[PDB]
Amino acid sequence: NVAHGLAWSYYIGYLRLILPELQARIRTYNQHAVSQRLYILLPLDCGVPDNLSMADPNIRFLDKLPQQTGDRAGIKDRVYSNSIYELLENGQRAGTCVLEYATPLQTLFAMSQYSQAGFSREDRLEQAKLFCRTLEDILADAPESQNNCRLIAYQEPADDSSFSLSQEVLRHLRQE
Amino acid sequence: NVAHGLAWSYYIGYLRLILPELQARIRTYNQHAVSQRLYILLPLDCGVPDNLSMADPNIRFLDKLPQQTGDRAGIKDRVYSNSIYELLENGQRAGTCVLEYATPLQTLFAMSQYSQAGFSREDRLEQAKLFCRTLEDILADAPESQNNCRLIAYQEPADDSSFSLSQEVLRHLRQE
Ligand SMILES: Nc1ncnc2c1ncn2[C@@H]1CO[C@@H]2COP(=O)(O)O[C@H]3[C@@H](F)[C@H](n4cnc5c(N)ncnc54)O[C@@H]3COP(=O)(O)O[C@@H]12
Repeated sequence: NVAHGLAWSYYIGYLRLILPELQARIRTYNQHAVSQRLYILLPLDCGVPDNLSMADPNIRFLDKLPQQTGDRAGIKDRVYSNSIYELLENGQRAGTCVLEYATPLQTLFAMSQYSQAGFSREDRLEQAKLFCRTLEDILADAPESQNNCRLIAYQEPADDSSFSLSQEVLRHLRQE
Repeated sequence: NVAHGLAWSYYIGYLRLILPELQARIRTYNQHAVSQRLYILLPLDCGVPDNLSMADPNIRFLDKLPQQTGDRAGIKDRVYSNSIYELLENGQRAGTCVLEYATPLQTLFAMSQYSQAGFSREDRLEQAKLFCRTLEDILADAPESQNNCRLIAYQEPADDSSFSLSQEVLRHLRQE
């Protein structure tokens, strides 16, 4: 259950800090049509690209929100930055949102390939699921998240078939 | 053993990324007398101040290294920033170094106060120790760390006595 600690790390060290300030940052970008939620991609195979635009071409980087800074554990002005993306469908802009992967999923992946970490390659999916499950239970009950955060969890068919990440996101964008 | 996953998170998500670039950033500050190692504070009571200068007055913030940026998990130009500190002894500058706490120690602290986290307040010290131990074993064997990183682990007397954080750091600064 290494996923449990990472989910709490993700909430304590990131989400509870940035989400309360997030609407304010989005408002500052819109004035001076981005959606009001942070959308978090949670691929359960724990493949996390660093370049989101390479994962789907229909996902197109737009801009950065205004940075958030804070003094953190001895680091003056530690920077929390977030990227705005446009989602294309048949060459049309179907939506705009703050979009990112959940980074700790890379930690699950890396631990699985490092011998000293003692993490089996086979357990990625299970830990990924536990991570998503733990994170969900945290955010459900979390004050910091009020209708400002959306988890997108998905398992790719993995060469069984075609998959659209942009359609996956657009679904949640539309369900609201 | 939640500490185990955090130590690997700390290495995978931070240290292995920033340490290879660290000498280059310090060289860029010195030209254009900061020590060549990143010094990581590891208080075992898991108290981590956000303002290091408030933990000891003899620790005095100086400046920031040049930022490091990279595309990370869908975030364009995620910023890794580090602070330079001066260490005073009897009103003299005794040293200058890149200094910070290890943030995950705050996650151990926060988990311990959150009911849903299932982490006893009593286990902080043990998890802190396991974190330091795991991190040590990782960095010992880690390519990314070649004489660029130093762990400072300490247990305060906790009202038994006087403690000097700045002297604690100066000791390691001098042992080299
Ligand atoms: N620049 C930094 N300076 C000082 N410390 C740093 C810095 N970067 C990471 N660290 C910590 C040291 O390694 C630990 C694990 O790193 P992680 O990326 O794998 O998971 C993180 C990550 F997912 C997420 N997160 C936190 N901040 C951001 C962010 N700005 N942008 C997007 N995501 C973020 O929250 C998690 C935990 O956050 P931390 O508690 O701070 O511990 C970190």
